[PDB]
Amino acid sequence: AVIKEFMRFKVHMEGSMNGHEFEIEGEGEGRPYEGTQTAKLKVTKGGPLPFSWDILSPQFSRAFTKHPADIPDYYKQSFPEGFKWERVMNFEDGGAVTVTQDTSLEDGTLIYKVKLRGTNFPPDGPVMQKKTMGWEASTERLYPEDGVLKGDIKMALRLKDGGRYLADFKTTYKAKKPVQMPGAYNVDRKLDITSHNEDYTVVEQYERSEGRHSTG
Repeated sequence: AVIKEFMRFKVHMEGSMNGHEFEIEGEGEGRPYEGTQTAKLKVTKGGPLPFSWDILSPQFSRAFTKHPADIPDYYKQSFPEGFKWERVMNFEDGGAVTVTQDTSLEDGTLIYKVKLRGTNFPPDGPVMQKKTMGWEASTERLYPEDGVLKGDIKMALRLKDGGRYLADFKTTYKAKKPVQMPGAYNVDRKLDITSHNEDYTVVEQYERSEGRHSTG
């Protein structure tokens, strides 16, 4: 009831990558039951970023995933209070990122607060040299544990040279009130940068995601 067929969000991120501090502010919109959303982000401090935007893009919205009727939606049920999440991203070349997020609702608008710390990225690696070209489509394997939902993703960034750059994502999602827990299930997702200015200080992105049962 609280999550309408069309919803907007506002987001603020404070982060650091290999010690370079930055801030991002943005706004987004989408269709939570259709699984689609777009966001427009601006770098407000530390721009232009000396690293790939692709590290940031998965940190900007779990209310917007399409679910079949028989899978309870952990995220939508958590409103109006909302949910938190905490993530580690471990990259194949030793780069590591921790992210924490709070999702709440104010005056009918979703409010996202993100903190990000990335370290140990090789100075000549694809992240610090901006050689990545977006994420491959992915499948997050979600499972319940003790009132929280945990997710694992094998993620891959495309490289400008045609190669790939792999990461493991581990996330815990925590509703702020009791909800009906789903069984373990999968979320298929595609995230794309759809526009940007020359130095990626203004960036638009789009995500489509849909939950489904595992086939085994």
